[PDB]
Amino acid sequence: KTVVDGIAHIHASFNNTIVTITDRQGNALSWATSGGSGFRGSRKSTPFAAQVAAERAGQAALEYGLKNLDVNVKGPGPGRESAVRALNACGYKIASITDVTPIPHNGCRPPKKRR
Amino acid sequence: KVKEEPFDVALRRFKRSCEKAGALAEVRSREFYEKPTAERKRKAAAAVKRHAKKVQREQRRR
Amino acid sequence: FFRRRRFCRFTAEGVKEIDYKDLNTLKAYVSETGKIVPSRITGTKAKYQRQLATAIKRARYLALLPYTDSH
Amino acid sequence: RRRVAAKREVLADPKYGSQILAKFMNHVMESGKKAVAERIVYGALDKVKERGKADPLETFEKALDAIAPLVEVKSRRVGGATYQVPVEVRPSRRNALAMRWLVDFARKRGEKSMALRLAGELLDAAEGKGAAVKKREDVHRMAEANKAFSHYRF
RNA sequence: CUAGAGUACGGUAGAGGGUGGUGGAAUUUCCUGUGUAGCGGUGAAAUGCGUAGAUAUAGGAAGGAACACCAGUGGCGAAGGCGACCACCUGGACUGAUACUGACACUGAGGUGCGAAAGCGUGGGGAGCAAACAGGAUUAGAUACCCUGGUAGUCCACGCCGUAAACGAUGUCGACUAGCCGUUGGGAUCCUUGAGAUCUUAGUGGCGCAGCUAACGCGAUAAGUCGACCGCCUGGGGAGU
Ligand SMILES: [Mg+2]
Ligand SMILES: [Mg+2]
Ligand SMILES: [Mg+2]
Repeated sequence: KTVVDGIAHIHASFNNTIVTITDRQGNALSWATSGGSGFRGSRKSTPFAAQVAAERAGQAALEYGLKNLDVNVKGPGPGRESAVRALNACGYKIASITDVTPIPHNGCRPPKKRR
Repeated sequence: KVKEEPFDVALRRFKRSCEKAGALAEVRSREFYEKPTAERKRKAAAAVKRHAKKVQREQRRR
Repeated sequence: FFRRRRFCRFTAEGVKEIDYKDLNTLKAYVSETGKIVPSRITGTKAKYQRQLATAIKRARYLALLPYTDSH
Repeated sequence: RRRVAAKREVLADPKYGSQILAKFMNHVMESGKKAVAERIVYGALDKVKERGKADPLETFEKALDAIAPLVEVKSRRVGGATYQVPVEVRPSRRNALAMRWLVDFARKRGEKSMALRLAGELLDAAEGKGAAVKKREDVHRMAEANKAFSHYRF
């Protein structure tokens, strides 16, 4: 199966980082997470582990081609920009980088403050 | 939004354009609800830290 | 003194009742993302800054100006 | 802690004409028994020349650089969480790490005729099947599980 | 008689009220495609959720409440309070010119009103959050902090209750007393190009001389110098019982 000019989605929480390679149609091709690379704890939240899972998604994406990538970065956590430098390391032409961030204008109220 | 030409240039044009827009400190203040009295402490302490900064700099401007 | 002249962008002229129609004016006062600028950056007088914020919120309602880069 | 520490130097080996071997000789001496330890280091030097035709300095030159490591951990605690950080070993330090690992595994070799214990250690590390080489590479494997803590809370 | 007080006339500024209407971002539940092994959480874990196809990701539908940026020692209101946009009714303040009424004023025991939030009654409505509660963890012990869930409530209409660190810990009203730097709104004068200038009222801030104060500290928005009326205090517990 052959598709080109895919879209890379990056979801970065405070505890885990999930990377997914899709098409313009919004269909899953390859997903890879920080916990699947075998860190599982305080090591899980590091921006180093957002490079291990980033390239591993970039290796099952060459099953279908995808010589062009379009990056949407989403999340507050660390490894927010370290994952982009681990994309063209596999040899992918990155066209444009775009922030997507859910910001409520007023929104529902968040949980209470820790003590 | 950052388009592209080496790659290290477009990174620093993106790390900076996100911060110069915002939406990184605002996310960090969505994870605990402040009661409106505690939001009147930011309005109180920051107004003191601005009017005192206009006067402490005048000692440097002597 | 760029923050000084933009105070005179409304006070030197007799353009006191601004409208939500001159988009060539309003695009000078909107950032690249979509959010509205402060008044210590333009340096406009606070009579007009309040009057400037209404003409944004009406022009935003008529789909003449976006909100965010999402839509 | 005002920085004080100057440098003292020992470089003397007249009967062979060497410099690394004299510093290695000091890691074998116990309680100032220098003349005892001198004939054991030469006693394990000639057995290599008995074993291999090459000059046994170069066997010792090769056996250092397969026991000498590259990176190692450093448990710098943040003050509320015990972390470990893989750090680059300074080039001056990395000589003495091999020579100190080499002697301590010679003493648990468990042979007879003590100079034969150190003889077998310098033969293995030109190949890699020594216990010092196995102790070298295992600490190398500890750094990559630690590699997540390289810069971040480090 | 017109200096207090009130009226008539222009003119600005405002999250001041009440009654409807309409938005966009985000959260959740549901539907559908792709796709396949974990997600979530934490000093670290566990309870929990997962191939009976989750998280992710795209499309759609329904519904509820809050209103980023502007936004500020900034405004308005008698105080509590009040931030999306528009219509709809509707109160008061500022500022200028000018005429009129000619002391019509001040305070106020009793009495009358408006009273945050939690709570209470009948009816709606149920997104998130979350006392009570349940489980995991920590712990000599942990009902607690931390974690996963979760009900009354928070929301609306009508009625009730009347207290708060209801705070400027300072009753309302009137008159005099060196200055300087800010800021909201409004007229001035002024050479005019001003990033103008100075003066004057109505607010709202930072320093400061006399003066007062046990001291700290206030200092034309007095705790300074003086008037008019009211409320209240008399060692600590016992007891605002
Ligand atoms: Mg010291
Ligand atoms: Mg109050
Ligand atoms: Mg009181």
